[PDB]
Amino acid sequence: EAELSAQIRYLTQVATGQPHEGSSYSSRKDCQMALKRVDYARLKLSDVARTCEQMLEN
Amino acid sequence: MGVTCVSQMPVAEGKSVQQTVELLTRKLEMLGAEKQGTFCVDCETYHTKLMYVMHNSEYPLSCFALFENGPCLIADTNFDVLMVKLKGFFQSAKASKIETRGTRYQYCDFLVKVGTVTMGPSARGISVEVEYGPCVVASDCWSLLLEFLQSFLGSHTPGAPAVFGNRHDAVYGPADTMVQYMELFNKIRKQQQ
Amino acid sequence: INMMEYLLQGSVLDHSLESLIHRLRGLCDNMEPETFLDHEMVFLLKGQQASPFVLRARRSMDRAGAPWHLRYLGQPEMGDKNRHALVRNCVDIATSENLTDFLMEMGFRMDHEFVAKGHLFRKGIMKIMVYKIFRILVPGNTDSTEALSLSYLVELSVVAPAGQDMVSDDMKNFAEQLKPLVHLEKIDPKR
Amino acid sequence: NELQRKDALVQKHLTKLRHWQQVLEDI
Repeated sequence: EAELSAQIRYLTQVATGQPHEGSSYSSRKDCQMALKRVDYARLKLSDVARTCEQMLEN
Repeated sequence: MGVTCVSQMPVAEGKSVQQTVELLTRKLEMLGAEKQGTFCVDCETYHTKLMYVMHNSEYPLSCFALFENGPCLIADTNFDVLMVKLKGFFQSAKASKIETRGTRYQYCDFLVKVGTVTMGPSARGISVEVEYGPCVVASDCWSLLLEFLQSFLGSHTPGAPAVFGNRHDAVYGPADTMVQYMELFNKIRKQQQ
Repeated sequence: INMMEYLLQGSVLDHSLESLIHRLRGLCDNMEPETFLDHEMVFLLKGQQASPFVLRARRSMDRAGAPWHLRYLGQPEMGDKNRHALVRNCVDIATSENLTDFLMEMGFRMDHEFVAKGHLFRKGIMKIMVYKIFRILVPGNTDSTEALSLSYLVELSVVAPAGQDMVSDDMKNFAEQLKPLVHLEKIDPKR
Repeated sequence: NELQRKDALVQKHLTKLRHWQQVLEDI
């Protein structure tokens, strides 16, 4: 009973009844952009690799 | 920002103001200048020493507060409103409003402004302003300005504005043009006729 | 035109400031704090009339390349349109860095100085600012500072053109959102 | 001789290309 009563008092000092409109969306978009930029790079590199591979072989 | 020279062209012993103005503008258009708008300059005096408040159409978001030999403020447009709030310590000194009006020409990094000075309804003088663009050091380019002024004026060419007299390596700023304008306005309001 | 300023004031003890900062971060817009630091001076001009003219001049010691700021605030209005905040007439001007000399040559005399240090928040058109006031002695130097009390001061401000109803109501609602921690009231400048 | 020069240089580009491909794939 001691612990629950203390917890209720703590909630009575931290409650305000508003939705708290912070968030973390922008940095997550930026990081996703960077990952797909790296993927583009990896695709083009593989293509160059295969054309050089086929020229070296005759 | 660039070096500026302000002078007064005499009425040339006859005719009217409009004839001298149109002769000067015809010479400018013959040289190769082109129209790019218009301009206006005004000034007001305040007293309880004398204070001067000036505006310029070239700097549309500024007000200049000047003393005869003291400092100079460059504030924003709200400054005049502050004067309206005082109204008990500084009278407006009526019958001291003067304006210069005209059009501005640009010819390859030069700015030429020829204007008429009015004591309200009556015009009694002509003012000529020449400003160079790329040079910020006063008297560094004084030779180019002299050559251009001799090009479109011949005689009546001024020389060595008194503001340049601080012979240092200082950077020319837009507050000096207002000192020159205040001196010219004082001269015209003194001579009259 | 002319503008008006609506003001609400309060104070908070400095041993519970972290909770207030967390709550303000949770309630205000999604923007990081600023942590300003400003020097302030008051100039007074004593003429023939009983009430002398008063002006305030501020300067930023933290960011270089910020112009000086003048401010003039009139007497509060006794009209019964808005009755829940201080409503005053304000004029504010941005000015170059030779303001003191020109003000002295007009005829103003300096009265007192102080240094304010705190945080700043924005919510809509509402400005929250929570700061601590210092004391300047030996006026030439700005490093001889001692704290004035054991509490921080909290300001809620809204500046808007004349008219503009239903603003003090929103300010009241935002103040009541902070009731268990800070109690903000309209208070007259006299005592 | 210039044929061998071209072959060697294109081989060098391929080796470094494979190296950076695996370096970027380790992410």
